[PDB]
Amino acid sequence: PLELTQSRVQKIWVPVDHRPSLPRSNSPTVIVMVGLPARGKTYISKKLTRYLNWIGVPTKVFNVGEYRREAVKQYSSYNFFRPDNEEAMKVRKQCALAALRDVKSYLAKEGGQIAVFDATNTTRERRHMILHFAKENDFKAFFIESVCDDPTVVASNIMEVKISSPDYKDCNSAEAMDDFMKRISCYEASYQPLDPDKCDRDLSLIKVIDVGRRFLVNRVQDHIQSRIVYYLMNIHVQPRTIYLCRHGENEHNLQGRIGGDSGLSSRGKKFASALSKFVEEQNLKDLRVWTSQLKSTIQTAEALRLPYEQWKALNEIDAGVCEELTYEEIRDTYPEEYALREQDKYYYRYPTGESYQDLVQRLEPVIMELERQENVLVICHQAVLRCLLAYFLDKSAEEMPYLKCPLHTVLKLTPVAYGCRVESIYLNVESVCTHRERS
Amino acid sequence: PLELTQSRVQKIWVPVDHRPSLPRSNSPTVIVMVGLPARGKTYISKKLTRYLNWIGVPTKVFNVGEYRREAVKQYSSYNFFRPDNEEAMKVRKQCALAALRDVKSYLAKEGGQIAVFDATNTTRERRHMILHFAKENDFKAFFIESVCDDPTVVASNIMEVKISSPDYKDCNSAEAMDDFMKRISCYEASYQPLDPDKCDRDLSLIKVIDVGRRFLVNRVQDHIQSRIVYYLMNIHVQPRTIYLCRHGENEHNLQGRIGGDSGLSSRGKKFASALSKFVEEQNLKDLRVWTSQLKSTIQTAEALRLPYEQWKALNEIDAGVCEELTYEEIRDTYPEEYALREQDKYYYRYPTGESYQDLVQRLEPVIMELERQENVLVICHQAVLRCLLAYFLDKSAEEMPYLKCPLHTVLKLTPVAYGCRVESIYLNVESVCTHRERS
Ligand SMILES: COc1ccc(-n2cc(-c3ccccc3)c3c(=O)[nH]cnc32)cc1
Ligand SMILES: COc1ccc(-n2cc(-c3ccccc3)c3c(=O)[nH]cnc32)cc1
Ligand SMILES: O=P(O)(O)OC[C@H]1O[C@](O)(CO)[C@@H](O)[C@@H]1O
Ligand SMILES: O=P(O)(O)OC[C@H]1O[C@](O)(CO)[C@@H](O)[C@@H]1O
Repeated sequence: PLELTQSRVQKIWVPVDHRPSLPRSNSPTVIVMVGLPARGKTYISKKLTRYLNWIGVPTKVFNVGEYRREAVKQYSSYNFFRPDNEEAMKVRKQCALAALRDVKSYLAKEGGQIAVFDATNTTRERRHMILHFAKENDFKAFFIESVCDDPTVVASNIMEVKISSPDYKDCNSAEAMDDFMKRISCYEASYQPLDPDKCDRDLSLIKVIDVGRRFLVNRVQDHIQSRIVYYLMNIHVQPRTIYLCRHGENEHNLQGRIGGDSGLSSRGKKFASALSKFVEEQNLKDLRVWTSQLKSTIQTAEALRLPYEQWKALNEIDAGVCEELTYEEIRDTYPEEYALREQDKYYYRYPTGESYQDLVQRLEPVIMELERQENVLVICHQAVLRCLLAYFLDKSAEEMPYLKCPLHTVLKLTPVAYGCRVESIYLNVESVCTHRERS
Repeated sequence: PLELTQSRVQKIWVPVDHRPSLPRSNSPTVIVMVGLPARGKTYISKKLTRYLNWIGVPTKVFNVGEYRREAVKQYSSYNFFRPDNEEAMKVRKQCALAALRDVKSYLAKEGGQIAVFDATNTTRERRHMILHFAKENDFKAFFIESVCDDPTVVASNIMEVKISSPDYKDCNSAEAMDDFMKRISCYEASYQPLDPDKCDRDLSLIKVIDVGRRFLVNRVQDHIQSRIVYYLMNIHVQPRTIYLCRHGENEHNLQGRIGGDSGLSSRGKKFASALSKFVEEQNLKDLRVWTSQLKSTIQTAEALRLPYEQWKALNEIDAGVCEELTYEEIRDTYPEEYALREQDKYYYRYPTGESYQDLVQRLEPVIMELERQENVLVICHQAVLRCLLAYFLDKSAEEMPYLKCPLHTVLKLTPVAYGCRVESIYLNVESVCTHRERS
């Protein structure tokens, strides 16, 4: 016995399945957002979902407000949110129940692992109902409460993403701000914060206090909750810029060879000088510079005359047996391998090498550190850059291997609202094109 | 410009240092343990130090009680700890100040990065003094308080590691327990828990409540504090067993070839059957089985008839250009490389390959998951096993590449007191010997 076969795309050893003539073919989690409006619940929901999906955990946000915008006509005022508004209170409950119905369908019938229930969930009654829903559907419940009553932070959220909401199209900036403040007040009487000391002692929760200055963590049940908690503790909303680029053109680039540890070409050295001038012109307070352990990124960083840190995790995707070969030589020596990759570029593993899937797992610590840091310049490689960019730009596993990241071009990332503003800066130095479109 | 050279041992690209005829040649942290006696402060101190050293952060514990045992004669009773004991109170303060003096010498003059100050530090006055010491020496201060008043947990700590203390050699189990309870009571009046709400609002701290059921986290300043917090949140004291072994003997083992993805030899298949019988005889509640993505570990797990999980992080050390070669062929084709490895086995990086140092970084997520889990069987490879074992057995980077991990032998790890009890179980199946002693 013990007969195994290696799967063609992913290169995984599986038992040879000599299936007879008639062949036969862990618990999901509901993340409950808790808190008054303008407490960054949607910011947390979106960011956490972006991270979880990128690491390979299927996650989806269910925002009760969007179910409400669908059911109700155009928004008039805070009067809709009044506790004495009998009709709207019924509508709002129906919307929450409709979102939960879609949560059940996502987790039990669509292969989803995490459902982020993005609502106020400010009352114990609403949360008791969510817990009942979770228990009878065999879903785990994990609560994330954001507590911040700083008026500057509240006003900043209203100004950055609330006033621009479809609800406030007919309102001006000042009356949307005034309406939203009244809207928050509608929730303040009934608001029962999480109490892990007495009432919510058995609940799995995190209390994010004053934009992540302090945390109350109670009863973390599993791996995924522990990961979420770690992530929430590393992220921040301080202003910053992320610059991402590849090493300057190398000798392998000129020969159309993949992988290797070749040095900068004459043009690559020219880009490196151009990059130093660019960096200088950005006039950044304290820039952290990260490179791979491969020569071409280190030579590029050397031109900056700035301290830099080499990460083995930033090294280009390992092509295994195909290292230092041209794509023509890959097609002619390994035709089966070439066609398999073309068909499934994300999951395809090179023989004795890696997949984009392996890269994501390697780059997880890079992402966690990028979150912690304020200004960073990452000098890396084509496949590495695509992964990092897919995380920041919320791109799927399927689109990730095809993202355009040309040589001698800086990608300037500015975190704004619920994403990244991406600015491209070509440093006017010629190079070959290493981008290959799908077939 | 941009001229680099690759360092012989570690394979790091560095600027060619054309040093002239006259060549010229981040803040440490004091971790402050806080809490009454028998609160697992020494358990936390030792475990955290073991983890931090293993990941490459030089860490040392400074236990004030050991400075006291050195200054004072043999221990008589709790009377030494009385608040009205003027003389012993002076001695105890002197001991704390002597430990801090050694903290300063470790962090500022010995290249240490983290000093774990293991004492009660129960008063605000003592903590104010530690903060003053940290501020004037330019050290960061991070507080770890353990709060647990459960009498079962307190009694268990006294029974497991207190009664066996050199202090209680002349006392019997019952009178050591009675003396220790009186000793704790000496500290209870003056005890001022950390107050991150009002008084300790500006301090960087973690409050570990009821053996890690709940956590209060305030003002995490840097990377290392964030890592510590994550680690404390993943560890537990629930009873469990860790079984570690290599895959059954493979075809490359028979040929004396390194690396590769060869399958089990006839003896390797025999071990796999023997392992299944062994596993069955252990009568474990719920065993998690982990393998690498290499065929030989998967074939071994296949014999168990148990579900298993494949980790790419458990794949054997990458030998780069030396993969699938015998050691004789390495010495004859790459003599410089062979001698360099022999001289510096931990830091040595194989060309286009890895070092034991790279393995530790890869295995960090494995260690974190091993901590979270209760019963686990890890079927892996020689170098991978040495790293994991060095973490559990608190072995240095220098000794790690030489740890004996023979084939067809299970290493049964039982966490007891402040370490691991290691039991070896040879499953009576012959194999070749792949262990190579130093030169
Ligand atoms: C761009 O629009 C934003 C709107 C809101 C936020 N935000 C993010 C947090 C926040 C919460 C926990 C961790 C990190 C940030 C937060 C808050 O605690 N209170 C109000 N607002 C908040 C950020 C951008
Ligand atoms: C083997 O001797 C031990 C002595 C003490 C412990 N211990 C560990 C913790 C503990 C604390 C935080 C996280 C994990 C464990 C703890 C405690 O909160 N209160 C009393 N004791 C304790 C374990 C073994
Ligand atoms: O992105 P692709 O086409 O999958 O391949 C990535 C390749 O691109 C390069 O960065 C250069 O073309 C190589 O280092 C790497 O092998
Ligand atoms: O432990 P060493 O002697 O440094 O080398 C590790 C080698 O041992 C093996 O496990 C077998 O000898 C190989 O897979 C690996 O290359």
